[PDB]
Amino acid sequence: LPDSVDWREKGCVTEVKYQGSCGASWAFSAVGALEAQLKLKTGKLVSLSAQNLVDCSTEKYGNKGCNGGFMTTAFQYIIDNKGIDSDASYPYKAMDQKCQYDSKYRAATCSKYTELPYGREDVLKEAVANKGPVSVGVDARHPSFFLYRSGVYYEPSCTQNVNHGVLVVGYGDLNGKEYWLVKNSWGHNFGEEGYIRMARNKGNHCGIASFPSYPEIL
Ligand SMILES: Cn1c(=O)n(C2CCN(CCCn3nccc(-c4ccc(Cl)c(CNC(=O)c5ccc(F)cc5)c4)c3=O)CC2)c2cc(Cl)ccc21
Repeated sequence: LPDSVDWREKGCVTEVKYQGSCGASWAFSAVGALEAQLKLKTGKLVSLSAQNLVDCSTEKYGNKGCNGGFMTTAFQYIIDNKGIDSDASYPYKAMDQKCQYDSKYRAATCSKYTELPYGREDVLKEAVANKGPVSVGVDARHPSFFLYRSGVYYEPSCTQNVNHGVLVVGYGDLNGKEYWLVKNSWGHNFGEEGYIRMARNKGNHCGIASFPSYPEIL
């Protein structure tokens, strides 16, 4: 129940990445979540390969690389593959390539994941604070989202149907307006040094709590 959290303060969050024209938000959200679990378990912060997912977690996992995917099935891949690579060994090139996974350069591992219940921002607050950063889908289809610079983001035409993957690294409030602290993979020059604060407890605003999920290492 702590009023506000920020996983950057605990050293569990990597640099803000840049997905470019390639629509791999799902991959970045997934690697982002795990990065923290890797830090909580081993004390090391290393950026995990988003490309490894784009190239290797494909048809079998209902994913289509640069044309979208799911964080849930990405975790499944990492479990099935018994590991993921470091971004340094398998870097991001913003396009669909052949699977080039090398276990020699295995950076981390995943044991299971957990899909949090639909639209429950209270449960999402619990997970974020107790378990760590949570991969979520949101409705980023509107210009206001692209244009976002600062403060608590609220779009009245935003639906609960999610198309874009992001990572909830914290929560809190600004002048009474509650927010979710979301790391976005759209470069450092998006919003607040690559982050966006989005309205919290305003009826699952933009589908933030629609499909939340987090991995775990054991
Ligand atoms: C082929 N295949 C699947 O597609 N799934 C599933 C993959 C995901 N699940 C979970 C449904 C929950 N959910 N519903 C709606 C929207 C999202 C969602 C969450 C985050 C983001 Cl970023 C997005 C956006 N993704 C896309 O727009 C997108 C995804 C894939 C793609 F190819 C193109 C676009 C959606 C979600 O997770 C259902 C079926 C399978 C499951 C099994 Cl056991 C076996 C084969 C499967």
